[PDB]
Amino acid sequence: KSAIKRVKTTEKAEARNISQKSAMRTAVKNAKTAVSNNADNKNELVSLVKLVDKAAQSNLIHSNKADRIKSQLMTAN
Amino acid sequence: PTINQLVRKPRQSKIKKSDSPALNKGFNSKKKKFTDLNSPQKRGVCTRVGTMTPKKPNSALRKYARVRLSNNIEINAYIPGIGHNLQEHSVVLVRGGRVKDLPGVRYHIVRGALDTSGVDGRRQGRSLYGTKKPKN
Amino acid sequence: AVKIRLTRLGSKRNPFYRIVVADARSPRDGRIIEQIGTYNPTSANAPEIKVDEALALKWLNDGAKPTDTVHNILSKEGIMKKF
Amino acid sequence: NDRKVYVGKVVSDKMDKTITVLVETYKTHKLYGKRVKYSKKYKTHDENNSAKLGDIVKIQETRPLSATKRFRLVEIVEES
Amino acid sequence: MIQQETRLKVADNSGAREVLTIKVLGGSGRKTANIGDVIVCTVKNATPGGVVKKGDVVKAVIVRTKSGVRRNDGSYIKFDENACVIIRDDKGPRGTRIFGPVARELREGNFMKIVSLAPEVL
RNA sequence: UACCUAAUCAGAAAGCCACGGCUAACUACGUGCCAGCAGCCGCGGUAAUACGUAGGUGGCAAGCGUUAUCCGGAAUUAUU
RNA sequence: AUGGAGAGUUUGAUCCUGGCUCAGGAUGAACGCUGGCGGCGUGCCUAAUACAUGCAAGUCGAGCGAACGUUAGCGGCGGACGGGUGAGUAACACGUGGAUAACCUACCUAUAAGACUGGGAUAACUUCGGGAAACCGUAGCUAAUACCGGAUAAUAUAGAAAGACACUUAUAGAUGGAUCCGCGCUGCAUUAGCUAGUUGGUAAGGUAACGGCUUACCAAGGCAACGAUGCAUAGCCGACCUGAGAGGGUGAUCGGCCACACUGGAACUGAGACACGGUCCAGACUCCUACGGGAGGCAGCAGUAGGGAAUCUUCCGCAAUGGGCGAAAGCCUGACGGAGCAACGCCG
RNA sequence: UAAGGAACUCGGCAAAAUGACCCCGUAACUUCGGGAGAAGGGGUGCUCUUUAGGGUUAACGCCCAGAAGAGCCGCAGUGAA
Repeated sequence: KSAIKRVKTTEKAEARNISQKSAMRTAVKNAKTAVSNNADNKNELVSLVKLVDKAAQSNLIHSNKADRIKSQLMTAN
Repeated sequence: PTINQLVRKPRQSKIKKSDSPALNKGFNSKKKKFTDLNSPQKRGVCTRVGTMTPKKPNSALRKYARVRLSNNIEINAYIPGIGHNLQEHSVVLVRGGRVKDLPGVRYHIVRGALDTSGVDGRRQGRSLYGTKKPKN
Repeated sequence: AVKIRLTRLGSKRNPFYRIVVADARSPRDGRIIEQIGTYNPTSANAPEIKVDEALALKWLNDGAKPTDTVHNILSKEGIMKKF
Repeated sequence: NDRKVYVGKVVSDKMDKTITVLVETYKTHKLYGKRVKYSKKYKTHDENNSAKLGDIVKIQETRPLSATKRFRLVEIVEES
Repeated sequence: MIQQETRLKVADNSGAREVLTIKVLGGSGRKTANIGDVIVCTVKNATPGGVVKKGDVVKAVIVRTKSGVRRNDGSYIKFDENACVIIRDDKGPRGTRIFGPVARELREGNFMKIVSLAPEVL
C-alpha cells in the first residue's frame, strides 16, 4: 500500500524518467574539460560557499562520486 | 608414460543385499527413474492363481497367486491362512513379511484391504487375518 | 526510531526479552547497536533488572526512547536529571 | 595499528621485481587427533635483498598493489 | 491445388508435424481440392508425445495454400505454403491452438471452432 | 469448570496375546498331513489342552495383535 | 571404570573361529479394533500433487482548492516485509574468529544551521470527440514544512520550504553489506590422473578492495594425491539416543541465516531485489469472448482434484504481542490470537 | 512452364540435380594400405586504405594477393563455356 523508497528501492529509484539524471551528467561532463581548458567554473576554491550555501541551497548529484570532486573543490582556497 | 598409483586399499564395508524386495520402490513416469520414498508397503493387482502341489518340508498341495504391485513390479505373492478372496482384478495390500523355506513364492499377502475380508470361521485371532464380528 | 527493543529470543511461547538499543525497521531479532544487559520478569528470583547500559549513555542524545512501551522497566535506569 | 611479521622462505623467483614467499600454518584433526602442517603462499615486492632456495626473508604487512603479492618487504632473515 | 501424394504442414498442437494426402472427399472423380475442403491423410512426422502418433489415418481441413482462392468481389489471397488442421468428426479441432493466419472461407464451411482460435482471419 | 476428601445420584479396567514350550502360562470335548497352529521350535497320516470352541492360566497396563525405522542381542575390516 | 557380552548352527554329545534365523527397548506412524474424562503438543510424514476462491495493508495539511482535526487528492510513505513450501550452493553458501595497507559504511537523529538566495508551476478543479469493456482523441490549468547552484568553513596547507503556545553543509547518536584463513564435503579396481596466464610479472578502470579482469608478455609433460580435475548432490547450525565408560551417532524440532517465486532473458528517476500478485521480450498455459483480448500464486490463508498399512476447519477476534501508515486522534493487519481437531501420549 | 513432386512404369528408362578452385570438418569397418573427394558446412565481384609474402627487384617502386580494415553496385559475383 505504502510506496517503498527507504528500504529495497535499488530498482524502485531506477524506474522513471532519467532526463534530469542525464541533464546532470551533461553538467558534470566538463569535470576534466574545464580543468584542461582552465575554466572559471572551478575558480575561487574558498567556496568551491559550497558548504554554507550550495549543498542545501541547490544540489542534485551523486554521493561518493561527488565527494571525490567535493574534496579538491571547496577546500583549495 | 606417467600413470603411477599412490592411495592404497582402505577398509571398505562388507557387501549386503536389502531384504524384502517390494518396499522402497517408485518408478517415475516424467523421469522414468526409481524414485525411492522409503515405503514399507505398496499396492497390488491380483491377476493369477498358483498351485504349488509338490515341494519338500510341506507334504501338502500349496499355491502362489503371482500379484503385480505398483512401480511395474511382479513378485510371486501368496495369501497365508484360509482366506479365499473371490474378487479378481482388485488391489490387495502386500503383507509385510516373506515366506520360510518355500522355493517359488518369496512374499505374503495381507488379508482384506479393499478386497474379500475373509471368513468368520476363526475367532481366536480378533486382530489380523481380516477378523471382525466381535462375539458380543 | 532507535529505542530499546526487547530481543524476543529463546524457546517457543516463552521468548527471553533483552532490552537493547535496536531500530524500529528491525523488530524482534534485528540489530542491537547498544545492548543493555537483559530484563528478567520471571518474578521468582532476586536478580531481575540486570540491564548494563553503561555504553548506552551516548545512545541517549540522538535517537533513544521506549520500543516495547517499558516505562517502569526504564524507571529503574534513572540516567536523566543532569541535562 | 601497524604491520605483521610474515617471515618465511622464498622458493620461486620471477623477474620485474616479483617473487613468492612460503609461510607456515599448524593443523590438527578435531575428530581424530593426528598433527599435520601446511604452508601458505604470498608474493613480496623485493629488489635484490630477497634471494631464493635458502635466503630467508622477514616480510611485513603493507599495501598489496600486485596480482598475488599481499605484503612487501626486502628485509631478509638469512642468505643462502 | 492439393491432390494425391501432397505433403502439408500441420498448423496446430495435436502432435503431428507433417501429413500426406491419401484421398480428396467430395465426389467420384475429384482430382484436386482448395481451402475449406476435407481430405484423408496419414501422419509422416510427429513430435514426442501428443495424441496423434506416426502412421495414423486421420481427417484434416486445408486452411492455407500456395495457390490462393478468388473472392466474388474480384479479390485474391495467396499464402507462402500449404497447411491444414486435424479435425474430428463434427468439424472440431483435435488440438487446442492454431499457428499462422487462416482464410476467411472457413466461416462458410461452419468451422466457427477453428475460426475462433486462429490468431488472424483474412 | 486442576489437584479436588462436597454435594455423597450410582456414572464401570476391560482386554488381547504365549500356554508342550522356548519364556513368568490348561482343562475337558471337536478335530485327526482335511483345516488350524505356525519368530524359535514345530505340532497335522488318531489318542497335535500347540489345533477350534467353552472353564481357564502368565504378563502388563483403559485397550490390544500388526507393518517399515537405532541400539540388548555379540564386536561382526577387529578400533579395545 | 555406577563398571557390555543368550543359544542353536556341524558326528550320536562335541569344544574352538565364523555369521546371523532367533530372550529387548525404541517405532514424527498408521493399523483389524473392546480406543470411560481430560491440561498439553504434532499433524498432504503418502505430495515444490493440478487449480474456482474468500485474498498483500492503508493513509495523511504544524505545509495547500468539496457540499461541509484533515474532507477536497497530490506529497511522507512495507508490495522484496510479515509469509509459503525447502528440488536449488557437496560448499564462507551456511556452521563457525580475529579482522580488513581487500574495506565501503547509503542509512537511520541530535547539534552547528538562520530560514537566505533564480523561480515558473504541479493532482484535484477538470474546455473535455468518441469508443460494449479491448483506447485514443479535446485540453487550460491550481497548490503543498512536494520543489531550484555559484561566489564566504570539511583531505588547502583552485545555511530553508517553515513547527506551537519545521529546519540544512558539518558531523555525531547511529548503522547494512564484501572480505583473509582456522573448522564441517562420496567413492570409483567392474574408470586410476588434471590444470596450460596450470605457475608467479607490472602497467587502459572502478566497484566493499589488490587486482592472472583485460592490460605487454609469459614454460617442460608440467601440475597435482591434498583425486585439484570428473561425480555425490544437500538447505547449514544450535540438537536427541547412545558402550557402563573406550567406542558411536550428529536433526524432528524451534529460531537465525541460504533459497525459491509458470519458464527463461534484457533493461528501467526517488535511500540497501530481480518483484509472493511492476516492466518489456519470447515460450505453452488459464479462460470468457463485440475480433479484440485478458493472462498464472493455489510459492499468504482455507478448500475442489492426488493416493496416503501412514494426518488439522473454505470457524470467530485483533484480548493482547506487534510494527507500517500516520502533531495527537485517526488508522492498518488469513502477522498474530481464540473455537473445530485423533488414543496424538494423556495416568490418574 | 502455374499447384503438386514418382501418383508414371516390368523398372526413376529418359530428363533434371551435383561439378572448378579455397577453408573448416569427416562414421561403421579393415588384410592397417584403405574406406575418403566419406558425409556435412562455409567462401569468391569492384574501389580505397593499411603492412607486408617468393620476388623482376634496394623496395614494402610497378606487378603478381599475403593478411587487415573501410567502402560501392545488382534479382544474381568460378555472373558465359
